[PDB]
Amino acid sequence: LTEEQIAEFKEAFSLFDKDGDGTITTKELGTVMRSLGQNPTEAELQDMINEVDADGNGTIDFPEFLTMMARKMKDTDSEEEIREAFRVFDKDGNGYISAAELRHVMTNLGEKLTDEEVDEMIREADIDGDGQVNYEEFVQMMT
Amino acid sequence: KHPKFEEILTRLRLQ
Amino acid sequence: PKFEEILTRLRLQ
Ligand SMILES: [Ca+2]
Ligand SMILES: [Ca+2]
Ligand SMILES: [Ca+2]
Ligand SMILES: [Ca+2]
Repeated sequence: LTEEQIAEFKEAFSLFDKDGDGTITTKELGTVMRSLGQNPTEAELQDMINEVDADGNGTIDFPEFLTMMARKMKDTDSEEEIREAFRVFDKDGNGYISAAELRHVMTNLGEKLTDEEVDEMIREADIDGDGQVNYEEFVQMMT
Repeated sequence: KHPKFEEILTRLRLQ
Repeated sequence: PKFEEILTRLRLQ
């Protein structure tokens, strides 16, 4: 992981680790949530800490925080790959992948498909039954 | 309501 | 053709 990304994830961690001791406590997390309009109980805060606290000592340290942030970054990079794929297929940018668009891009990607093959692919994905693949449908097929 | 850390981080960046 | 290849193909392109 790049040191630029570490410094970035450190700035994020510092929003929770409000005193820079290197740990996020339930008390700190309580202040965070209160600052955003909630008023959590000790139990609720222990639950939230436990989402990230890998060694179960009841606090989150920066290595545990960074493990979580790196997993989320891989999720966001996957999501961005699928979003870019949708833009490439949606040649005219109207939010729908048509059969014509699917066939034309597949040709460019080294896969020559016939009409019936393309139509079967659209039916597999076309949850709402309108004959085209919108972004929501695409995500469902691609995840 | 039962928020995840991701939303929390987003809102913290704002304020 | 599965959609997973189409993602892989796109990545190479
Ligand atoms: Ca602290
Ligand atoms: Ca810990
Ligand atoms: Ca389109
Ligand atoms: Ca549809």
